[PDB]
Amino acid sequence: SGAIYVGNYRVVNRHLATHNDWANLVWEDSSRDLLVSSTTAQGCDTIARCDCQTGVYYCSSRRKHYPVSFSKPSLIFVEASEYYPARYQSHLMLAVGHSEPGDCGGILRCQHGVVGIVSTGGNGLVGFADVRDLLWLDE
Ligand SMILES: NC(=O)[C@H]1CCCN(C(=O)Nc2ccccc2F)C1
Ligand SMILES: [Zn+2]
Repeated sequence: SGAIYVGNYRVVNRHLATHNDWANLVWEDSSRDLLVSSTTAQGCDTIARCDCQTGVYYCSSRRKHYPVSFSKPSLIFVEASEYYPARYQSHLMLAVGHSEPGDCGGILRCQHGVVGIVSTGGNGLVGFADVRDLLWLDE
């Protein structure tokens, strides 16, 4: 679990979104595993606007933050789950690191702010849904 709170927006993994998220829906994209909902309270997270490929992510299954080198956002095949059939997920970045399903939602941050959130993993890899191209999150 985990979310990004920026301005009047809440960013979560689409496969983990609540009834409240869907009733206050702003935008959702199955191919990216992202959903953004509106909030009443104001968010203070800073979204990074950069091409960084190094950062730090939070891994809930280990109660630790890990430094990672990650790939540029791209289409990556993702195995079928209870939430999606097998498909290409777009805007995904991989890194070598520990992840378990419950780790989705953990933030990845670089020096410039929030990069994205854990969305996939397994086999010693961790995949992150990029949020840096979503320029409208800021205003
Ligand atoms: N974005 C997706 O399609 C994910 C939906 C939930 C399930 N997905 C997934 O990768 N599970 C998983 C398994 C082992 C280690 C880490 C993991 F995140 C895929
Ligand atoms: Zn950066």
